[PDB]
Amino acid sequence: KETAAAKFERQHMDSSTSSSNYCNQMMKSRNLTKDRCKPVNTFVHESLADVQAVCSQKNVACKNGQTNCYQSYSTMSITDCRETGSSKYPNCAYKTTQANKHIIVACEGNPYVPVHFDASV
Repeated sequence: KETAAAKFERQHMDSSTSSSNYCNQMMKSRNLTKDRCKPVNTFVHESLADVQAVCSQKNVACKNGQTNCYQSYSTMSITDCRETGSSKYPNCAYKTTQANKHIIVACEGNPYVPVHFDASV
């Protein structure tokens, strides 16, 4: 039934790609529209190793006040998925926006790996 690290990979990792229909396909294929249309989500187009490496990079405060968040030293290729107004469950519609920004992830466990995508700056 998935571990926290595995869930992060399913919800936020897409190393395969470096379209306008991307989010519609991805949000559905990654099961992010089963219980409802997940409002917003971010996919990272970098290797798993490079993202896991962020856990040893810049320590920053998490949006929730916890101290286990880390910001990438280099910018990363990411895709932001935001639900449109016309989007009505179960036909979830999203706007695909590409960008190159630094990512902030929360890390936990042994091995210390990403378990939550906190923000992109």
